[PDB]
Amino acid sequence: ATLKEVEMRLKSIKNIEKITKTMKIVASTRLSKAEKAKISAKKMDEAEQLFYKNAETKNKELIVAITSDKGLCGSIHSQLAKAVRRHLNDQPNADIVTIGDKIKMQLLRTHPNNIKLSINGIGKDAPTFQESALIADKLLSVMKAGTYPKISIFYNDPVSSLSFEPSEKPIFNAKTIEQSPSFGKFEIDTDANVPRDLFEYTLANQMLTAMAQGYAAEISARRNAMDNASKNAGDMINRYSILYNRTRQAVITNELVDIITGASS
Amino acid sequence: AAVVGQEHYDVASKVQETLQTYKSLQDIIAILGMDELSEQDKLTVERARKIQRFLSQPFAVAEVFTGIPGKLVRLKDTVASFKAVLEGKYDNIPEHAFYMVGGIEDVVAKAEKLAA
Amino acid sequence: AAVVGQEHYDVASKVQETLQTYKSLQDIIAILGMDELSEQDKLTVERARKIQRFLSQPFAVAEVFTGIPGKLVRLKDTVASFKAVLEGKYDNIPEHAFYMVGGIEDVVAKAEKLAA
Amino acid sequence: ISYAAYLNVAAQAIRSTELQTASVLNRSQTDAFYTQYKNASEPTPITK
Amino acid sequence: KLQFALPHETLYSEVTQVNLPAKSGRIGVLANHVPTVEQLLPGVVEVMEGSNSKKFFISGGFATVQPDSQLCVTAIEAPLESFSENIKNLLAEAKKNVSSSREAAEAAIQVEVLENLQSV
Amino acid sequence: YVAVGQKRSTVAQLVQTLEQHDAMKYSIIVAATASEAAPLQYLAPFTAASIGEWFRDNGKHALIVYDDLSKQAVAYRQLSLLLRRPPGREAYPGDVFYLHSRLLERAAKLSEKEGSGSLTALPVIETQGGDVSAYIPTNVISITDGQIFLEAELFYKGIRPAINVGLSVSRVGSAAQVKALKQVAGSLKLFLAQYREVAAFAQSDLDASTKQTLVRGERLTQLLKQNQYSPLATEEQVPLIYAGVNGHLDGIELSRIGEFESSFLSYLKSNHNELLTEIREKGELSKELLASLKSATESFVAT
Amino acid sequence: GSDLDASTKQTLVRGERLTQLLKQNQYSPLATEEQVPLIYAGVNGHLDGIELSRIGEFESSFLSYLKSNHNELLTEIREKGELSKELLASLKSATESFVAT
Amino acid sequence: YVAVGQKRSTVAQLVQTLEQHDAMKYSIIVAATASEAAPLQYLAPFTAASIGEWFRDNGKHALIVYDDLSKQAVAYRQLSLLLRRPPGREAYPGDVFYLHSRLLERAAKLSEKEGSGSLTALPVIETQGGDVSAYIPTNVISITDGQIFLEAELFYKGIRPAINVGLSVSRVGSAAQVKALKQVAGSLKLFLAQYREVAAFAQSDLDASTKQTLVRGERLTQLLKQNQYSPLATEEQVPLIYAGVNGHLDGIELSRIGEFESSFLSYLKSNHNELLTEIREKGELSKELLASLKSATESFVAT
Amino acid sequence: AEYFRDEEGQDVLLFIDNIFRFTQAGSEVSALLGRIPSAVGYQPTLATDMGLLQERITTTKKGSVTSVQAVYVPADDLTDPAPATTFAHLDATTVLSRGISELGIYPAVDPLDSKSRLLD
Repeated sequence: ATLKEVEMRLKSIKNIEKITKTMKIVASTRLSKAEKAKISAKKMDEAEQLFYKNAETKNKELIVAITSDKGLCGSIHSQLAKAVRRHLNDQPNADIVTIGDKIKMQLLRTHPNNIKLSINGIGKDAPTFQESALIADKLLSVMKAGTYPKISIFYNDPVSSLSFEPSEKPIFNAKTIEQSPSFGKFEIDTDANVPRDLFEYTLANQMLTAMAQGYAAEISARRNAMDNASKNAGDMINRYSILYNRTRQAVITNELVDIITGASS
Repeated sequence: AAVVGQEHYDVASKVQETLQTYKSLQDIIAILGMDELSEQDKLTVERARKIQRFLSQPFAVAEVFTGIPGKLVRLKDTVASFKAVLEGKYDNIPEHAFYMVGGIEDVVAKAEKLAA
Repeated sequence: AAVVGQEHYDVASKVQETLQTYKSLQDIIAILGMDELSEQDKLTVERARKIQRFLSQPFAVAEVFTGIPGKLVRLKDTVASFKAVLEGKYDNIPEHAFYMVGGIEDVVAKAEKLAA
Repeated sequence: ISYAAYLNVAAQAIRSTELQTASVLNRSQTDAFYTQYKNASEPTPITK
Repeated sequence: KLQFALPHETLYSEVTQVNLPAKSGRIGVLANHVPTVEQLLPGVVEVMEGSNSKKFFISGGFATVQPDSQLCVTAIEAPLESFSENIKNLLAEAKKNVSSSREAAEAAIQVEVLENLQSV
Repeated sequence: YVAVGQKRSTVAQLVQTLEQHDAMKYSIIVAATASEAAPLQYLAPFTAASIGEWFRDNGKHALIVYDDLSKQAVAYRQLSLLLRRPPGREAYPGDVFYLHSRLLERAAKLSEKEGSGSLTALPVIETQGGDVSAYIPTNVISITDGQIFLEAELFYKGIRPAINVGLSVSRVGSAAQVKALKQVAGSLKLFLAQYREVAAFAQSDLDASTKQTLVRGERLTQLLKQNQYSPLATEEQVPLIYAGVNGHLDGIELSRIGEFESSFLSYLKSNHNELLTEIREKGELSKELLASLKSATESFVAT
Repeated sequence: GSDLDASTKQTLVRGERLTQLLKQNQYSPLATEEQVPLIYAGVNGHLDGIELSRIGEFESSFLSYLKSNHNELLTEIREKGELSKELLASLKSATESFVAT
Repeated sequence: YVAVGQKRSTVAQLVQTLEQHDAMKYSIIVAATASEAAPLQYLAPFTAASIGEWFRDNGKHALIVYDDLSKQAVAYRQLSLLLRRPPGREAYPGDVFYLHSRLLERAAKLSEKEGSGSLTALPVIETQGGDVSAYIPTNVISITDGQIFLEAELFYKGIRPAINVGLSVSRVGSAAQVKALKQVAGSLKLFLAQYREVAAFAQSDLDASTKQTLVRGERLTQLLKQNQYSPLATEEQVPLIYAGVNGHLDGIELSRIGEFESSFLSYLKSNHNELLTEIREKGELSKELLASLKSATESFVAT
Repeated sequence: AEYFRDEEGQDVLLFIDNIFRFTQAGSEVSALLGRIPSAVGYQPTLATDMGLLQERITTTKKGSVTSVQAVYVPADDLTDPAPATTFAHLDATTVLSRGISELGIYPAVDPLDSKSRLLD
């Protein structure tokens, strides 16, 4: 009654606890592979960035942002949402390309005008070159990315294994590459299509890395969140346990009193 | 509604509904966090947290015990205060601001105190 | 398996298992959401939702209630018809074309009906 | 079509003798739908 | 030095002579070389560190001698031996495909890969 | 078998089943049917015990299964309340503990002076809804040493017979179980313990270690299913568990586990029922027997 | 839930409107003659489109509109106490007409 | 000190403890140990309160600690049940409210007419299973003025004793306080019920204002802590609270708070025990005393 | 024990089995005596009867009994009156655990779980 309604509710809490435990462990499992990938990806990125640094490439605009289809992976969604909004005060009329549903929903509310391209099916997998390449190819063809001589991408840098700081970086347009001065301290033919190629190649290489950084933060966030969930659920187990014990005793006593009263008569 | 005016009843209805939402989301709030609440709901929750805090009004006989001078707030004033809160007019200020003070005017003034 | 024969028993064991799995998974689907539940699990779930509504079957004395003329199907025929479901020959049939109808033949007819 | 799209096709071609591994195969098969949005408005989630 | 790096590999991320097939034909980079950026065409690659040589079949990329003598080569996926008969059969089908169907360019690239494969 | 408060039809079915397996010729059924009066029901387990004393005293061995003492309790309630004895917890008589304890201690493995005439007993208690907190269960759990805790979920999940071995215990333990079977089922305990812990996993990326446990564990669980009213000999207990221990079953697909079992047994009977009989008669697994058996299990696994 | 079907959210959207439809003002009863249109409107999903907040306003207005124009229809709904194919269509058309308020 | 329902051995240790602190000579002990019979226990608080009243009715100030009234409840329960009066809620008799209330209201600050008698009552309630909604406790709470709930979690978690102040109220307590200990401690209860809130929502974004409150709060909490049988003089308590209120424990890192307390007190006496003597006699802080303390506290903080 | 303590001066140690079954035996005797049962069934004379048993155990001038008791908490409810009354009498609790014994530690005693008031 009380006892049974307590008991089912405590059971619900128990089932939740079990799930949050299971999920948290599996999150840890997923996290190890994710981190491994991110290293290799980041190493590749650094080699290209080495060119861009040495080149000192410098800089409507594009905003690209990434947050997976799936949720319950901390505040990745909303910290990134807040930082997009901050940089949407830096150009109100900028065109937002949302890579994955979760960031799509939040920004779509904040400005629905700016949502121009969006990508579904992101969250399912761990980042891959195939995805990055096609998203890029579509960014070039569909969004005519080069027209906007500022491109900036947002992702979640997994700052520490317990933290994530939403981060952005600037993708270097072919125009930037052209007019960067220490571009001239590297050499290739004028008949080369290298400005238009090199732009494209780092559009994708940076994007894949951005996705990888984000994905690791996502899986990490999910581990953190599910861990904190287990703790919160445990506390609820304890609160309902005391209630259960008290309720159980009270029922025995009250029923007994009735039996006694009857016997007394 | 007839007895105490439709507007009062409407205001009160909305307060009751809001608080009931907050009570409903007590489960979700505990089991998960606050960020795992829907954005629309999260606004409601923030409003409701304000409403709860707004309800604390010092008493003059308890002025000693609380250590805060009492507050007597007019019925017309009360209706005004809740009306505003439901429309989130002054909502953008601390929940400590709403806590232990009188009417909306007092809340507004205490926001300045807290802001310093 | 002696009383109603091995086939009946085995069929019924498969139904029971399918349903028991569905109930066990129901909690997982509730919070986690069906997605990371296996392809195999998805086929089992899909069958279970279908089996759940294949059980449904109007009654003549619930022309008063449902208003649908009754259907009563021979036991031997029912064993066969449920067997078909488990074999998954009708796992292309919509869930609502199992809902509140008789035998497999009827389910097929209602699939055609819904299709139109 | 982009230079890196050419390279992409080449990478996919490169996962074709038979000495292949699942992670390779996974790196060349992915499912996604680019939902070209518009100013609210939104052309369909056309497969990537 | 040399960095031969990829998203999912870091092959040669010291190295003395590297032989590369590039938009500038075929290029060899040996010790100090002029600081360049060249897109590598789809390729058969040999990397030599000392006399020892390792052979890679490479999806093209970009090559950049850095002015610090770091030969950044970045490409999507490589070993030559892993890449390379059944593939020749598949590619034959792909050659047929160009006839029927961007897809023309894709299948054309597949034919280019078939030539590169034939080189292996 | 002490049939307490059972439908006369049910006990007739029992009689029929027993007759079917031709077991009436060592079976004794003390019958207090559902209709039978509460004094008869009260004294029914006591009477049954007395029948047992003759065998026990004669130094022979016997097994008395009290089914179910939960209904003995109700009858005692009926008597006590009608005799206007003061009521007690859960409307059960105050001295119900005393009753149950008197009955339950008469079972005995006598001294070697008395020739150790065993009177093994197996009381059956029916849980109201798994309410082990209930007064009659709590009392009995204390009085008895060992429990078998059957579980409804498992029954539904097709583990028939369903024994939830997480909640089963045997304090008697190593005093029983043949030496051979102890050797080849110590491993079994540890493996199953892990399978229980690793039962939580059922979802994405699952570690190989976890997966090894899951595969092995599922196969073991499948192995321990039994067709009701078909018991299996010790000489067939030993091979089957040995296989599971050696992980030889792990490879065999789940659907074929059942087939594997009977086939393995027949295969063993054809190939070497000498081994099975030797195992049976020695009752201790000799290294030479574990060797021959290991070979045999591998050979069967190959087919 | 970590995923919500569009179909479930169709239900959700319809369902929410239905809940608002059910509500009735305390101490104010309402004629069956004027409950038949409202339920028709809701069940035929006309109100699903109409925004959740203004369902109550819509209810009030809809009745006024039927009182103004389709008072012949209301009389019939009362008079025959059952709805013919034609009456259902008349009513359907009326509702459709008032979807655009 | 009324010891009801307590181990006779333990009470003897307590008595010896009191005689160790040479306190026996200013105190009476009434004892009704666990061994001692339940009707004696029933009459035990009442008799003790009579003894107290003789002092009170001399006009003299007194205090009585009724430890533990929870054991009186069990006693009256036993008595009632053995008198076969109808069992009340939780089996505690229906006249239990009257029992406690008649006892409790016989203590009081009498008027000037009566020679300003006082009998300070401190009734000590043992929450069974820490149930703060239990029938006997709630009944007591309603009778009593203020409660001093103590928290088990904090007790284990490093305060012995650990006086939870969240669930401690004193209905009219603040009017009896020394003006100095109202001034120095002004709003500290509020502040630490802001700390209560702060640590409620700390577990999340923290504003620098919130951090400041948290740093003050946590550190203030450390300052509250004290160890058994180590009391502090009224004079001594005033500066320590002044410091914390005046935020000088932001000035002391959390680890060194304990050092700050002892050192500060030693410092104050050495620096000027004249100030402490003033607070001892004046019992209020003049503007000069407030400044002198501000100056002095700043002086200690530096060293 | 008292012959040992008083009349042989010895300090001795008396083990008791389940004190739950001490309580259980007592509750029954009350019920037989026809007294109205007190909360959670236990005898109305629960406190006093336990009180006599656990106050006849102490250090006298002559000697001292010391008693080790086994507390078989029913339903593992420490809120239950039978445990509660026991815990009032107890001075220390030694909390053997099987988890700890499974760590290979013999003593079986779980050190953190054990709590004493004799450790001061």
